[PDB]
Amino acid sequence: LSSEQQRAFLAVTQTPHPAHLITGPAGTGKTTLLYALQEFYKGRAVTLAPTGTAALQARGQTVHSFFRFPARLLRYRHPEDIRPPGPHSPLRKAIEQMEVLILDEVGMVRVDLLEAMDWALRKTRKRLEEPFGGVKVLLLGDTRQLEPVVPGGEEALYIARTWGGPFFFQAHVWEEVALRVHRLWESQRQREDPLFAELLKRLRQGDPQALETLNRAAVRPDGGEEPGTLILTPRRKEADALNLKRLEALPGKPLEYQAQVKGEFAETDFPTEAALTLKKGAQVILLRNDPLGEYFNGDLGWVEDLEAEALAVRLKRNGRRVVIRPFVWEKIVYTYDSEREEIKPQVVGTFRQVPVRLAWALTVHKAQGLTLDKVHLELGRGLFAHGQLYVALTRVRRLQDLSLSRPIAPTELLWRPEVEVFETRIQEGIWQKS
DNA sequence: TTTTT
Ligand SMILES: Nc1ncnc2c1ncn2[C@@H]1O[C@H](COP(=O)(O)OP(=O)(O)O)[C@@H](O)[C@H]1O
Ligand SMILES: [Mg+2]
Repeated sequence: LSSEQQRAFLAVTQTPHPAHLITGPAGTGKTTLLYALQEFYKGRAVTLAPTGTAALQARGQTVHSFFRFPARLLRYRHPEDIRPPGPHSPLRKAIEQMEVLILDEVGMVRVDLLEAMDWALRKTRKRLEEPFGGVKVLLLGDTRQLEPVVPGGEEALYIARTWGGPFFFQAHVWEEVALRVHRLWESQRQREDPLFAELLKRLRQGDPQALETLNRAAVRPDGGEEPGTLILTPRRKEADALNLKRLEALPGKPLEYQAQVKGEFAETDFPTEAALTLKKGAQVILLRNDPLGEYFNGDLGWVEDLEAEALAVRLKRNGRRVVIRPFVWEKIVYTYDSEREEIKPQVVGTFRQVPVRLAWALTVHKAQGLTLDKVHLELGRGLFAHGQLYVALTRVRRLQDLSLSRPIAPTELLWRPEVEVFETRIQEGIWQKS
């Protein structure tokens, strides 16, 4: 509906050039424009996103769940990690007929995921000569929002010598196709609070005086119990503690879903709580996709019935009831063996638990992309990722709806240099690799 | 530290 939305819709549908990017600050309407691209490209297009919450918000699915990529480092063009589907599988028949791939929240898309989408699309359509196999890809997202996640294994050494960085614009595909950049400026999520919107405009460039304005405006440590509030917190275990304190305020019998952890599985890598106490009405979020498709990762809901090795959840999207059973997680580490310059994956331990965690309080990574009614930001040991603070402050429409526990220190205004070179070289309208 | 199955 917006002008820059309508002009970005046209610049993307009216030209047959693949590799477009529609970027802009948070709440400018990228994902809403995607809903319009979906109506334009009905049935011709698949909508993907890197995260489960962002995928549901965009009315699509995660990139891994579509291509069936393993949840590990997708080595460059490596047939052990990236594998094309079967000769007459229904996945194959979807890649072949499709012509548009809409990829939302492109900023959280790690370079190895994008480079795997390229190769996977080349091999299945057997156009190994053409980027993305001839699919017209439409990227949407923001690079000043959260960076892609890199675990401290040899994966970070593999990424740093094959791409030199984890961001999607460091993928080697951009040396074969130029990326066309369309920009949105005027904010729509915060169209009601213009000064909140422009406070957030100067915060995304890191204006320090625009931050002391924030610390005296929106600090209400008591902000965590006004009903209708969603608590954002950086670290997962911090969210566990806040979740349980709200959980003890419900008049139901609790169930303790003890996890069967095994092998060398660290506690810091725990997807959900190990003990995971849950009551008959708790607000949960689902962490794994249903092999039958009635629920997905990132699905918010509330418990209705819970039992020994299963429980039922009312999903908030469709208002329907699902029953979840314990999925099994597994930890992958990358070992340098043999004394050859090739690393190889290994599984060192499993974590069998019900794919559920409480969601009175959520991480910030699972909040990116969402429009929330009311948010309280509880800073634990602090901010550790790039764009993590900007994401937590932009989920609301009015400042009135945002709450801080402590005043932010400029200490927490992280920033990557790879992003500034990108944001500077796309001022021309194009990105082809340096 | 955080995501993805
Ligand atoms: N043209 C528009 N008119 C009215 N509201 C809009 C418009 N575009 C977006 N919005 C609203 O702004 C909110 C944020 O939009 P969203 O698509 O999330 O932007 P982004 O994906 O860039 O964060 C949504 O709740 C939506 O209703
Ligand atoms: Mg969005």
